[PDB]
Amino acid sequence: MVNAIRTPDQRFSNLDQYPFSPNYLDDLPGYPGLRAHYLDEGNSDAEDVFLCLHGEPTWSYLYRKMIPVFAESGARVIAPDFFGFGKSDKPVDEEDYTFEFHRNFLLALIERLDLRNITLVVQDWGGFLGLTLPMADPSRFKRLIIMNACLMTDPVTQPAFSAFVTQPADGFTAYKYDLVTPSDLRLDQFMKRWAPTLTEAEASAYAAPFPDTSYQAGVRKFPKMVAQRDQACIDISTEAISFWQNDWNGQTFMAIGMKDKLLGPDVMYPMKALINGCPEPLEIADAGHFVQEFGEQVAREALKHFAETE
Repeated sequence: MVNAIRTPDQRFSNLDQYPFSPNYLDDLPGYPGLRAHYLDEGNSDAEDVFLCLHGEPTWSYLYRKMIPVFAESGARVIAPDFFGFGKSDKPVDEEDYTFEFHRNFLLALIERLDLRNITLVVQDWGGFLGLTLPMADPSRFKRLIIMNACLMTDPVTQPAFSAFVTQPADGFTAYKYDLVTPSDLRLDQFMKRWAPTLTEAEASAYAAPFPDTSYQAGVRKFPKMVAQRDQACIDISTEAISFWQNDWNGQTFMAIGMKDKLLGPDVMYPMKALINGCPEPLEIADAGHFVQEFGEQVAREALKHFAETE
């Protein structure tokens, strides 16, 4: 029912280091006629399940270095693409994209696949949305691996989760400007700017999902949602703080990309205090916003920390 377009499959012909088979879902409750892509790697009947959520403006490709490490530890890996990203259908209207549009999609995915013993792996929007999921069904979640992210609550409740929007000028201000203003937005270039270590092939893999601007409605709406938080988003995110502080009783691992001008130390330490039982954060000096690009390290250390308490 919701007007959407689909990226030609040929756009993903030569993906660098992405040998993962596609899986799709078009029968989701509340999303009729919308096909959703997701990766399901590792033992299908595995007990532990890593749920890797991507942010703005990437896709499951972002976890390409972490998936193998998780799979080889004997776990199942689910890395879905949000509507408007990767190989999932992309609604053409920005107004179709809301906080609950993406959040309800995650809940639908979880129930449809009946995922349990989940180790939530989040970052950026994967965290903004992902961190509000456990409180809706606590029994399905076991662990959490958090990288540069927080909760989209109001400024009074947590000034740290709003301060980065305005300052500094070369932080989120420069980020959002690069995404919502160009007539001809080239994500391969944006990524090389915000992830200086990407190779030419890896950068193009982030542009692959979008042939032209009409495919980028979800990409233009995400940054706007961080700056303009609607009531549902504030109430939901504010209620999540209470979950992480008093109700959370699972293992947690935190990694911070120190060179991140958006969600670095300024945001992560206040986040660590809110998460009950959150241990000392692994600081990755050379890492920026897209911490997953230095993902093999994070994955190994996380499994190490978790394994020690198994």
